[PDB]
Amino acid sequence: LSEGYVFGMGNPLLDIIVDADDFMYRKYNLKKDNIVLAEEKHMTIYDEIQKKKKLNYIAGGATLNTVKMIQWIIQKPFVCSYVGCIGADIQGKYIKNDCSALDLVTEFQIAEEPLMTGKVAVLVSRSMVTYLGAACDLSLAHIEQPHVWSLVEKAQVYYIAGFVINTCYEGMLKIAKHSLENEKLFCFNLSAPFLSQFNTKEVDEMISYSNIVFGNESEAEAYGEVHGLLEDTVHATARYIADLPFADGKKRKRLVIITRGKNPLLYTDSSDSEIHQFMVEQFKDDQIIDGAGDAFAAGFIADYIRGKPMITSLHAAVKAAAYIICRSGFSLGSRDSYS
Ligand SMILES: Nc1ncnc2c1ncn2[C@@H]1O[C@H](CO)[C@@H](O)[C@H]1O
Ligand SMILES: [Cl-]
Repeated sequence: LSEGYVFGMGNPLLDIIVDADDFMYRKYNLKKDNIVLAEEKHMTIYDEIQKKKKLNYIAGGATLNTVKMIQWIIQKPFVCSYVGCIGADIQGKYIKNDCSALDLVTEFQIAEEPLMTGKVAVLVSRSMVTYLGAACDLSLAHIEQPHVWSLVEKAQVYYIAGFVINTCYEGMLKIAKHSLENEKLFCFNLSAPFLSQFNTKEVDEMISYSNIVFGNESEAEAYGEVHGLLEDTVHATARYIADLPFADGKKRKRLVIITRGKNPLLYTDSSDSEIHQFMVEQFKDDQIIDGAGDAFAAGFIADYIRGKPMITSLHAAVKAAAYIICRSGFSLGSRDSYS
């Protein structure tokens, strides 16, 4: 694989992990394994957890996690590229330097001060409260820059999470149109149930440019519900997404993979009339769907773009998620300790 073969664009966020008290979940009305965008009623959570001791700071972002692990798996330096918007703060410096350590080529945009780098309150006891911050300032102007668009041009594989719809939809759309036009591999993730509910137009449009669509059970149920797929919603959703017309009208295979936690994941394509089950490895009160979901995408892509068949890539996907599960959160340790 050549340098900058894989391109990613998303929201560069700093994960603030803290052992949360029981009242925290009731106080801010947080559910299990869920992600919510920080509203006004949530804003006090960031000062509240900052008083806590033993705070752990990890470079996050759905797309960034996937891309940097793909880079980590392939081992060859500078194969992956990433674009996002951080703030002019120490948090942005932490994220930037964490990418350079992994030999990840980046072209970060710096938001206008005092807009700080986005952050995610990770309350473990595991719920997430997300303040996008500077990640919102990601603009088409920064992307259309010569030294930035060069990374898009040189890439043959793209990964963009659905989260980027809230921040820079116009940017991800332009990259998607580029990918389909040049017959490249565009990989898309449903990311969160609320995206299919409140941004249905954006999701379906992105699907029309996607060669591979990632998602989980809850995202599929929300997507199928908003599309009127009532009976056998999950199975109907995978079929619906797989069979949607591509935006250029050309006939090609779109792959759809739906994770279902500890239960068998589903996969199918446009030319496949059957929806296949895939048995997944069991763990100790943990699952493939979640942090691990981003790793699942990374593990699948890292092998699939290197010629590995569907089944083999799925095992590589489970392997990648199992690695993140075995560790505390999304942190990439020694490469030789990955087998
Ligand atoms: N709105 C969001 N946009 C992009 N990434 C997010 C968002 N919310 C949570 N994440 C990231 O998702 C990961 C967990 O799957 C964490 O690294 C976290 O930073
Ligand atoms: Cl993202």
